[PDB]
Amino acid sequence: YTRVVWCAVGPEEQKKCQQWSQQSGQNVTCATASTTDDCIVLVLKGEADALNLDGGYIYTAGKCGLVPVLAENRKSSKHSSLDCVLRPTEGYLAVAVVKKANEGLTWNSLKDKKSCHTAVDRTAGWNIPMGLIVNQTGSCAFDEFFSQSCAPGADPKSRLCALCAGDDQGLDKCVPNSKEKYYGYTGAFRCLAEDVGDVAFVKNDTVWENTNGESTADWAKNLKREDFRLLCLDGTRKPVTEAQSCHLAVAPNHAVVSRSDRAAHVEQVLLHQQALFGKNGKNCPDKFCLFKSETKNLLFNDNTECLAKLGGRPTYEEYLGTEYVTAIANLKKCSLEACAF
Ligand SMILES: *[C@@H]1O[C@H](CO)[C@@H](O[C@@H]2O[C@H](CO)[C@@H](O[C@H]3O[C@H](CO)[C@@H](O[C@@H]4O[C@H](CO)[C@@H](O)[C@H](O)[C@@H]4O)[C@H](O)[C@@H]3O)[C@H](O)[C@H]2NC(C)=O)[C@H](O)[C@H]1NC(C)=O
Ligand SMILES: *[C@@H]1O[C@H](CO)[C@@H](O[C@@H]2O[C@H](CO)[C@@H](O[C@@H]3O[C@H](CO)[C@@H](O)[C@H](O)[C@@H]3O)[C@H](O)[C@H]2NC(C)=O)[C@H](O)[C@H]1NC(C)=O
Ligand SMILES: *[C@@H]1O[C@H](CO)[C@@H](O[C@@H]2O[C@H](CO)[C@@H](O)[C@H](O)[C@H]2NC(C)=O)[C@H](O)[C@H]1NC(C)=O
Ligand SMILES: [Fe+3]
Ligand SMILES: [Zn+2]
Ligand SMILES: [Zn+2]
Repeated sequence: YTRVVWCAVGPEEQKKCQQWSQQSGQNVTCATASTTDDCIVLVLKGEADALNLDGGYIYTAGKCGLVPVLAENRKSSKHSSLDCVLRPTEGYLAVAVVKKANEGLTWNSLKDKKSCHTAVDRTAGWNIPMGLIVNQTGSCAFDEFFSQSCAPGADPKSRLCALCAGDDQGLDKCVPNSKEKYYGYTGAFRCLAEDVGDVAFVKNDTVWENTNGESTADWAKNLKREDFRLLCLDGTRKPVTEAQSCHLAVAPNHAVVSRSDRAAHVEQVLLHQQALFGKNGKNCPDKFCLFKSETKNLLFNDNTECLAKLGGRPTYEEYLGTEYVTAIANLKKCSLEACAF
Protein backbone atom coordinates (compact mmCIF):
# COMPACT_ATOMS: atom_id res chain seq x y z
CA TYR A 1 0.00 0.00 0.00
CA THR A 2 3.05 2.25 0.29
CA ARG A 3 3.07 2.10 -3.57
CA VAL A 4 4.00 5.06 -5.79
CA VAL A 5 2.14 5.42 -9.07
CA TRP A 6 4.41 6.96 -11.69
CA CYS A 7 2.99 8.70 -14.73
CA ALA A 8 4.54 7.76 -18.04
CA VAL A 9 4.13 10.01 -21.07
CA GLY A 10 3.54 7.97 -24.22
CA PRO A 11 4.05 4.21 -24.96
CA GLU A 12 7.85 4.12 -24.74
CA GLU A 13 7.90 5.67 -21.29
CA GLN A 14 5.05 3.30 -20.42
CA LYS A 15 7.18 0.30 -21.39
CA LYS A 16 10.15 1.52 -19.35
CA CYS A 17 7.89 2.28 -16.41
CA GLN A 18 6.45 -1.24 -16.61
CA GLN A 19 9.98 -2.67 -16.53
CA TRP A 20 10.68 -0.53 -13.47
CA SER A 21 7.40 -1.64 -11.87
CA GLN A 22 8.26 -5.30 -12.39
CA GLN A 23 11.77 -4.91 -10.99
CA SER A 24 10.56 -2.85 -8.00
CA GLY A 25 8.14 -5.58 -6.91
CA GLN A 26 5.29 -3.18 -7.68
CA ASN A 27 6.54 -0.69 -5.12
CA VAL A 28 6.17 1.55 -8.14
CA THR A 29 3.30 1.07 -10.54
CA CYS A 30 2.40 2.89 -13.74
CA ALA A 31 -0.25 5.21 -15.08
CA THR A 32 0.19 6.39 -18.67
CA ALA A 33 -1.03 9.43 -20.58
CA SER A 34 -0.39 10.83 -24.04
CA THR A 35 1.07 14.14 -22.92
CA THR A 36 2.85 15.63 -19.94
CA ASP A 37 -0.13 17.90 -19.29
CA ASP A 38 -2.43 14.87 -19.17
CA CYS A 39 -0.05 13.27 -16.69
CA ILE A 40 -0.13 16.38 -14.54
CA VAL A 41 -3.93 16.09 -14.54
CA LEU A 42 -3.74 12.45 -13.47
CA VAL A 43 -1.54 13.53 -10.56
CA LEU A 44 -3.90 16.36 -9.66
CA LYS A 45 -6.77 13.84 -9.66
CA GLY A 46 -4.82 11.48 -7.43
CA GLU A 47 -4.78 8.78 -10.11
CA ALA A 48 -0.99 8.99 -10.34
CA ASP A 49 1.51 10.19 -7.75
CA ALA A 50 4.42 11.67 -9.59
CA LEU A 51 6.49 12.26 -12.70
CA ASN A 52 9.74 14.01 -13.59
CA LEU A 53 9.22 17.34 -15.34
CA ASP A 54 11.07 19.94 -17.37
CA GLY A 55 10.93 23.37 -15.71
CA GLY A 56 8.31 24.73 -18.08
CA TYR A 57 6.06 21.89 -16.96
CA ILE A 58 7.03 22.42 -13.30
CA TYR A 59 5.58 25.89 -13.78
CA THR A 60 2.29 24.48 -15.16
CA ALA A 61 2.15 21.87 -12.40
CA GLY A 62 3.09 24.36 -9.69
CA LYS A 63 0.28 26.74 -10.61
CA CYS A 64 -1.95 23.72 -10.00
CA GLY A 65 -0.53 23.06 -6.56
CA LEU A 66 1.96 20.31 -7.40
CA VAL A 67 5.37 20.60 -5.73
CA PRO A 68 9.08 19.86 -6.29
CA VAL A 69 10.22 16.71 -4.77
CA LEU A 70 13.67 15.77 -5.96
CA ALA A 71 15.77 17.15 -8.82
CA GLU A 72 17.81 15.53 -11.54
CA ASN A 73 21.50 15.96 -10.78
CA ARG A 74 23.91 15.45 -13.65
CA LYS A 75 27.32 14.02 -13.18
CA SER A 76 29.10 17.35 -12.73
CA SER A 77 32.28 17.04 -10.75
CA LYS A 78 31.73 20.26 -8.58
CA HIS A 79 30.95 20.07 -4.84
CA SER A 80 33.76 17.33 -4.47
CA SER A 81 31.94 14.29 -2.73
CA LEU A 82 29.34 16.12 -1.06
CA ASP A 83 27.54 13.06 -2.41
CA CYS A 84 25.14 13.44 -5.43
CA VAL A 85 21.87 13.19 -3.49
CA LEU A 86 23.04 16.07 -1.26
CA ARG A 87 24.84 18.09 -3.97
CA PRO A 88 23.02 21.28 -5.02
CA THR A 89 21.89 21.35 -8.66
CA GLU A 90 23.60 23.76 -11.05
CA GLY A 91 21.01 23.76 -13.82
CA TYR A 92 21.68 23.18 -17.51
CA LEU A 93 22.61 25.40 -20.39
CA ALA A 94 19.88 26.13 -22.89
CA VAL A 95 21.50 26.66 -26.31
CA ALA A 96 20.62 27.37 -29.94
CA VAL A 97 22.48 24.98 -32.22
CA VAL A 98 23.06 25.23 -35.96
CA LYS A 99 25.17 23.46 -38.58
CA LYS A 100 28.61 24.99 -39.08
CA ALA A 101 28.02 24.57 -42.83
CA ASN A 102 24.99 26.84 -42.52
CA GLU A 103 27.30 29.86 -42.59
CA GLY A 104 26.09 33.35 -41.79
CA LEU A 105 23.19 32.08 -39.69
CA THR A 106 23.27 33.89 -36.35
CA TRP A 107 20.91 34.75 -33.57
CA ASN A 108 20.16 37.88 -35.60
CA SER A 109 19.20 36.13 -38.84
CA LEU A 110 16.83 33.53 -37.39
CA LYS A 111 13.65 35.09 -38.78
CA ASP A 112 12.05 32.97 -41.55
CA LYS A 113 14.39 30.02 -40.92
CA LYS A 114 13.30 26.49 -39.89
CA SER A 115 13.42 25.58 -36.21
CA CYS A 116 13.39 22.44 -34.12
CA HIS A 117 12.03 22.61 -30.56
CA THR A 118 11.90 19.95 -27.85
CA ALA A 119 8.26 20.66 -27.20
CA VAL A 120 5.93 23.68 -26.76
CA ASP A 121 6.17 24.89 -23.07
CA ARG A 122 9.55 23.31 -22.36
CA THR A 123 12.49 25.40 -21.04
CA ALA A 124 15.33 25.15 -23.49
CA GLY A 125 13.18 24.14 -26.41
CA TRP A 126 10.55 26.83 -26.05
CA ASN A 127 10.23 29.17 -23.11
CA ILE A 128 13.73 30.61 -23.31
CA PRO A 129 14.10 31.03 -27.09
CA MET A 130 10.52 32.14 -27.77
CA GLY A 131 10.62 34.43 -24.75
CA LEU A 132 13.81 36.01 -26.09
CA ILE A 133 12.31 36.28 -29.58
CA VAL A 134 8.96 37.75 -28.47
CA ASN A 135 11.06 40.16 -26.38
CA GLN A 136 13.23 41.22 -29.33
CA THR A 137 10.57 41.34 -32.06
CA GLY A 138 8.32 43.04 -29.51
CA SER A 139 5.58 40.81 -30.89
CA CYS A 140 3.51 37.88 -29.62
CA ALA A 141 3.20 36.37 -33.10
CA PHE A 142 5.68 33.84 -32.41
CA ASP A 143 3.91 31.46 -34.61
CA GLU A 144 5.04 33.60 -37.52
CA PHE A 145 8.73 34.05 -36.69
CA PHE A 146 10.11 30.82 -38.14
CA SER A 147 9.01 29.77 -41.63
CA GLN A 148 8.35 26.21 -40.44
CA SER A 149 9.09 24.33 -37.23
CA CYS A 150 8.69 21.10 -35.36
CA ALA A 151 7.33 22.21 -32.00
CA PRO A 152 5.63 19.15 -30.53
CA GLY A 153 2.39 20.13 -28.83
CA ALA A 154 1.50 22.94 -31.25
CA ASP A 155 -1.41 22.70 -33.73
CA PRO A 156 -0.55 19.81 -36.13
CA LYS A 157 -1.82 21.68 -39.20
CA SER A 158 0.19 24.80 -38.30
CA ARG A 159 3.64 25.83 -39.50
CA LEU A 160 4.88 25.15 -35.96
CA CYS A 161 4.32 21.45 -36.68
CA ALA A 162 5.21 21.46 -40.38
CA LEU A 163 8.62 19.84 -39.81
CA CYS A 164 7.47 17.21 -37.33
CA ALA A 165 7.46 13.64 -38.64
CA GLY A 166 5.34 11.54 -36.31
CA ASP A 167 6.07 7.88 -35.61
CA ASP A 168 7.32 5.07 -37.89
CA GLN A 169 3.94 5.35 -39.63
CA GLY A 170 3.40 9.12 -39.84
CA LEU A 171 0.80 8.87 -37.12
CA ASP A 172 1.06 11.21 -34.15
CA LYS A 173 2.76 13.96 -36.10
CA CYS A 174 3.65 16.71 -33.61
CA VAL A 175 2.43 14.88 -30.50
CA PRO A 176 4.42 16.00 -27.48
CA ASN A 177 5.73 12.56 -26.58
CA SER A 178 8.50 10.29 -27.77
CA LYS A 179 6.35 8.82 -30.55
CA GLU A 180 7.13 11.98 -32.52
CA LYS A 181 10.52 11.45 -34.20
CA TYR A 182 11.60 15.01 -33.45
CA TYR A 183 10.25 15.23 -29.90
CA GLY A 184 12.47 16.30 -26.94
CA TYR A 185 16.14 17.14 -26.67
CA THR A 186 17.27 14.23 -28.81
CA GLY A 187 14.48 14.63 -31.36
CA ALA A 188 14.99 18.35 -31.82
CA PHE A 189 18.73 17.78 -32.22
CA ARG A 190 17.93 15.04 -34.76
CA CYS A 191 15.72 17.50 -36.62
CA LEU A 192 18.81 19.73 -36.94
CA ALA A 193 21.24 16.92 -37.70
CA GLU A 194 19.06 15.71 -40.58
CA ASP A 195 18.83 19.28 -41.83
CA VAL A 196 15.07 19.28 -41.43
CA GLY A 197 15.55 22.48 -39.46
CA ASP A 198 18.14 25.30 -39.49
CA VAL A 199 18.31 25.67 -35.72
CA ALA A 200 17.62 23.43 -32.72
CA PHE A 201 16.74 24.75 -29.30
CA VAL A 202 18.13 22.17 -26.90
CA LYS A 203 20.67 22.09 -24.09
CA ASN A 204 24.42 21.91 -24.20
CA ASP A 205 24.49 18.28 -23.05
CA THR A 206 22.35 17.16 -26.02
CA VAL A 207 24.94 18.23 -28.55
CA TRP A 208 27.71 16.34 -26.73
CA GLU A 209 25.66 13.19 -26.09
CA ASN A 210 24.70 12.81 -29.74
CA THR A 211 28.03 13.43 -31.45
CA ASN A 212 31.51 11.91 -31.78
CA GLY A 213 30.32 8.35 -31.21
CA GLU A 214 28.47 9.19 -27.96
CA SER A 215 25.33 7.93 -29.70
CA THR A 216 25.39 4.84 -31.80
CA ALA A 217 21.93 5.65 -33.15
CA ASP A 218 21.96 5.67 -36.97
CA TRP A 219 21.19 9.37 -37.53
CA ALA A 220 23.76 10.26 -34.85
CA LYS A 221 26.56 7.72 -35.44
CA ASN A 222 28.34 9.89 -37.98
CA LEU A 223 27.88 13.30 -36.31
CA LYS A 224 30.90 15.42 -35.35
CA ARG A 225 30.80 18.27 -32.81
CA GLU A 226 32.90 20.50 -35.02
CA ASP A 227 30.14 20.34 -37.64
CA PHE A 228 27.93 22.23 -35.21
CA ARG A 229 28.00 25.76 -33.79
CA LEU A 230 26.21 27.45 -30.92
CA LEU A 231 24.42 30.74 -31.52
CA CYS A 232 25.39 33.36 -28.91
CA LEU A 233 23.00 36.15 -28.01
CA ASP A 234 25.57 38.76 -29.12
CA GLY A 235 25.24 37.63 -32.74
CA THR A 236 28.37 35.48 -32.75
CA ARG A 237 28.82 31.74 -33.44
CA LYS A 238 30.96 29.52 -31.29
CA PRO A 239 31.98 25.94 -30.79
CA VAL A 240 29.87 23.76 -28.91
CA THR A 241 32.88 23.61 -26.44
CA GLU A 242 31.99 27.28 -25.61
CA ALA A 243 28.50 26.64 -24.10
CA GLN A 244 29.44 28.43 -20.83
CA SER A 245 29.98 31.66 -22.75
CA CYS A 246 27.42 31.09 -25.50
CA HIS A 247 24.05 29.97 -24.10
CA LEU A 248 20.60 31.51 -24.02
CA ALA A 249 19.96 30.83 -20.33
CA VAL A 250 20.64 28.58 -17.38
CA ALA A 251 17.67 26.28 -16.87
CA PRO A 252 16.29 24.74 -13.64
CA ASN A 253 16.82 21.13 -13.60
CA HIS A 254 14.11 18.73 -14.43
CA ALA A 255 12.53 17.57 -11.22
CA VAL A 256 10.03 15.12 -9.78
CA VAL A 257 6.72 16.72 -8.80
CA SER A 258 3.82 15.37 -6.82
CA ARG A 259 0.78 16.53 -5.00
CA SER A 260 1.88 18.25 -1.84
CA ASP A 261 0.12 15.67 0.28
CA ARG A 262 2.10 12.81 -1.32
CA ALA A 263 5.50 14.54 -1.60
CA ALA A 264 7.12 13.01 1.50
CA HIS A 265 6.07 9.48 0.53
CA VAL A 266 7.17 9.89 -3.07
CA GLU A 267 10.53 11.27 -1.95
CA GLN A 268 11.08 8.31 0.40
CA VAL A 269 10.21 5.69 -2.24
CA LEU A 270 12.34 7.39 -4.91
CA LEU A 271 15.43 7.62 -2.73
CA HIS A 272 15.04 3.86 -2.14
CA GLN A 273 14.39 3.20 -5.83
CA GLN A 274 17.55 4.97 -7.01
CA ALA A 275 19.62 3.19 -4.36
CA LEU A 276 18.53 0.08 -6.30
CA PHE A 277 18.26 1.23 -9.91
CA GLY A 278 20.22 4.50 -10.12
CA LYS A 279 23.74 5.09 -11.48
CA ASN A 280 25.65 3.07 -8.85
CA GLY A 281 22.42 1.24 -8.00
CA LYS A 282 22.43 -2.24 -6.44
CA ASN A 283 20.57 -3.74 -9.42
CA CYS A 284 21.95 -1.35 -12.15
CA PRO A 285 23.33 -2.27 -15.30
CA ASP A 286 22.21 -5.66 -13.95
CA LYS A 287 18.46 -6.02 -13.81
CA PHE A 288 17.30 -2.44 -14.40
CA CYS A 289 18.67 1.12 -14.71
CA LEU A 290 16.30 3.99 -13.96
CA PHE A 291 18.47 6.49 -15.75
CA LYS A 292 19.10 4.64 -19.01
CA SER A 293 16.93 4.26 -22.13
CA GLU A 294 19.32 4.51 -25.12
CA THR A 295 19.57 8.35 -25.43
CA LYS A 296 15.79 8.46 -25.46
CA ASN A 297 15.58 10.21 -22.11
CA LEU A 298 12.54 8.19 -21.00
CA LEU A 299 11.12 9.12 -17.55
CA PHE A 300 14.45 10.76 -16.68
CA ASN A 301 17.26 12.21 -18.72
CA ASP A 302 19.86 9.59 -19.50
CA ASN A 303 22.62 11.78 -18.07
CA THR A 304 21.01 11.88 -14.61
CA GLU A 305 23.50 10.70 -11.96
CA CYS A 306 20.90 10.78 -9.18
CA LEU A 307 17.74 12.51 -8.00
CA ALA A 308 18.89 14.99 -5.38
CA LYS A 309 17.24 16.40 -2.29
CA LEU A 310 16.21 20.01 -2.70
CA GLY A 311 17.53 22.88 -0.74
CA GLY A 312 15.25 24.61 1.69
CA ARG A 313 11.88 22.90 0.85
CA PRO A 314 11.18 24.92 -2.38
CA THR A 315 8.05 26.16 -3.53
CA TYR A 316 7.87 25.67 -7.27
CA GLU A 317 8.60 29.40 -7.72
CA GLU A 318 11.74 29.19 -5.57
CA TYR A 319 12.83 26.06 -7.39
CA LEU A 320 12.48 27.61 -10.86
CA GLY A 321 14.00 30.90 -9.72
CA THR A 322 12.43 34.37 -9.94
CA GLU A 323 14.20 35.18 -13.25
CA TYR A 324 12.69 32.16 -14.99
CA VAL A 325 9.22 32.47 -13.46
CA THR A 326 8.91 36.05 -14.73
CA ALA A 327 10.04 35.05 -18.22
CA ILE A 328 7.40 32.30 -18.46
CA ALA A 329 4.60 34.56 -17.22
CA ASN A 330 5.65 37.27 -19.69
CA LEU A 331 5.73 34.77 -22.56
CA LYS A 332 2.41 33.17 -21.62
CA LYS A 333 0.84 36.66 -21.85
CA CYS A 334 0.85 35.98 -25.60
CA SER A 335 -1.23 32.82 -25.38
CA LEU A 336 -1.09 34.70 -13.47
CA GLU A 337 -3.65 32.99 -11.15
CA ALA A 338 -3.64 29.73 -13.08
CA CYS A 339 -3.85 25.99 -13.31
CA ALA A 340 -5.12 25.63 -16.89
CA PHE A 341 -7.03 22.60 -15.63
C1 LIG B 1 28.45 20.02 -22.02
O1 LIG B 1 27.81 18.77 -21.77
C2 LIG B 1 28.77 17.72 -21.75
C3 LIG B 1 28.01 16.42 -21.60
O2 LIG B 1 27.12 16.46 -20.49
C4 LIG B 1 29.82 17.99 -20.65
O3 LIG B 1 30.89 17.05 -20.79
C5 LIG B 1 30.92 16.05 -19.84
O4 LIG B 1 31.70 16.53 -18.74
C6 LIG B 1 31.74 15.59 -17.63
C7 LIG B 1 32.49 16.26 -16.49
O5 LIG B 1 32.02 17.59 -16.27
C8 LIG B 1 32.41 14.26 -18.05
O6 LIG B 1 32.17 13.27 -17.00
C9 LIG B 1 32.96 12.12 -16.85
O7 LIG B 1 32.57 11.14 -17.83
C10 LIG B 1 33.38 9.92 -17.87
C11 LIG B 1 33.06 9.03 -16.69
O8 LIG B 1 33.53 7.71 -16.93
C12 LIG B 1 34.88 10.21 -18.08
O9 LIG B 1 35.30 9.63 -19.34
C13 LIG B 1 34.35 9.68 -20.36
O10 LIG B 1 34.08 8.39 -20.89
C14 LIG B 1 32.79 8.40 -21.52
C15 LIG B 1 32.42 6.97 -21.89
O11 LIG B 1 33.40 6.34 -22.70
C16 LIG B 1 32.77 9.39 -22.70
O12 LIG B 1 31.41 9.74 -22.94
C17 LIG B 1 33.58 10.71 -22.50
O13 LIG B 1 34.10 11.12 -23.75
C18 LIG B 1 34.73 10.64 -21.47
O14 LIG B 1 35.94 10.24 -22.10
C19 LIG B 1 35.19 11.72 -18.05
O15 LIG B 1 36.59 11.90 -17.89
C20 LIG B 1 34.46 12.46 -16.92
O16 LIG B 1 35.07 12.16 -15.67
C21 LIG B 1 31.77 13.76 -19.34
O17 LIG B 1 32.56 12.72 -19.89
C22 LIG B 1 31.60 14.80 -20.41
N1 LIG B 1 30.83 14.12 -21.44
C23 LIG B 1 31.22 14.12 -22.71
C24 LIG B 1 30.37 13.28 -23.65
O18 LIG B 1 32.15 14.81 -23.15
C25 LIG B 1 30.39 19.42 -20.70
O19 LIG B 1 31.15 19.67 -19.53
C26 LIG B 1 29.26 20.43 -20.81
N2 LIG B 1 29.75 21.78 -21.01
C27 LIG B 1 29.33 22.77 -20.21
C28 LIG B 1 29.86 24.17 -20.48
O20 LIG B 1 28.56 22.58 -19.27
C1 LIG C 1 10.81 39.55 -21.96
O1 LIG C 1 9.79 40.35 -21.31
C2 LIG C 1 10.24 41.14 -20.17
C3 LIG C 1 10.88 42.42 -20.67
O2 LIG C 1 11.81 42.94 -19.72
C4 LIG C 1 11.17 40.36 -19.23
O3 LIG C 1 10.63 40.45 -17.89
C5 LIG C 1 11.36 41.23 -17.00
O4 LIG C 1 12.46 40.41 -16.55
C6 LIG C 1 13.36 41.10 -15.65
C7 LIG C 1 14.54 40.18 -15.37
O5 LIG C 1 14.15 39.06 -14.56
C8 LIG C 1 12.64 41.50 -14.37
O6 LIG C 1 13.49 42.34 -13.55
C9 LIG C 1 13.46 42.05 -12.20
O7 LIG C 1 12.69 43.04 -11.51
C10 LIG C 1 12.37 42.60 -10.16
C11 LIG C 1 11.54 43.69 -9.52
O8 LIG C 1 10.78 44.42 -10.48
C12 LIG C 1 13.65 42.34 -9.35
O9 LIG C 1 13.30 41.60 -8.19
C13 LIG C 1 14.75 41.58 -10.12
O10 LIG C 1 16.00 41.81 -9.47
C14 LIG C 1 14.86 41.98 -11.60
O11 LIG C 1 15.52 43.23 -11.72
C15 LIG C 1 11.41 42.28 -14.72
O12 LIG C 1 10.63 42.51 -13.57
C16 LIG C 1 10.53 41.64 -15.74
N1 LIG C 1 9.52 42.68 -15.81
C17 LIG C 1 8.21 42.47 -15.84
C18 LIG C 1 7.42 43.75 -15.70
O13 LIG C 1 7.67 41.40 -16.15
C19 LIG C 1 11.41 38.90 -19.63
O14 LIG C 1 12.41 38.34 -18.79
C20 LIG C 1 11.84 38.79 -21.09
N2 LIG C 1 11.89 37.38 -21.45
C21 LIG C 1 13.04 36.70 -21.43
C22 LIG C 1 12.97 35.22 -21.80
O15 LIG C 1 14.13 37.20 -21.16
C1 LIG D 1 9.50 -2.68 -1.79
O1 LIG D 1 9.71 -1.72 -0.71
C2 LIG D 1 10.18 -2.31 0.54
C3 LIG D 1 10.49 -1.17 1.49
O2 LIG D 1 9.46 -0.20 1.52
C4 LIG D 1 11.47 -3.09 0.30
O3 LIG D 1 11.83 -3.87 1.47
C5 LIG D 1 12.45 -3.52 2.66
O4 LIG D 1 13.67 -2.77 2.40
C6 LIG D 1 14.49 -2.59 3.60
C7 LIG D 1 15.63 -1.63 3.27
O5 LIG D 1 15.94 -1.57 1.88
C8 LIG D 1 14.93 -3.95 4.10
O6 LIG D 1 15.90 -3.83 5.14
C9 LIG D 1 13.65 -4.64 4.55
O7 LIG D 1 13.93 -5.84 5.28
C10 LIG D 1 12.78 -4.90 3.27
N1 LIG D 1 11.61 -5.58 3.80
C11 LIG D 1 11.50 -6.92 3.74
C12 LIG D 1 10.39 -7.43 4.63
O8 LIG D 1 12.05 -7.67 2.92
C13 LIG D 1 11.13 -4.17 -0.72
O9 LIG D 1 12.25 -5.01 -0.96
C14 LIG D 1 10.73 -3.56 -2.00
N2 LIG D 1 10.49 -4.68 -2.88
C15 LIG D 1 11.30 -4.92 -3.91
C16 LIG D 1 10.99 -6.17 -4.72
O10 LIG D 1 12.20 -4.16 -4.26
FE1 LIG E 1 14.36 20.86 -20.12
ZN1 LIG F 1 24.65 32.62 -18.34
ZN1 LIG G 1 11.24 28.85 0.65
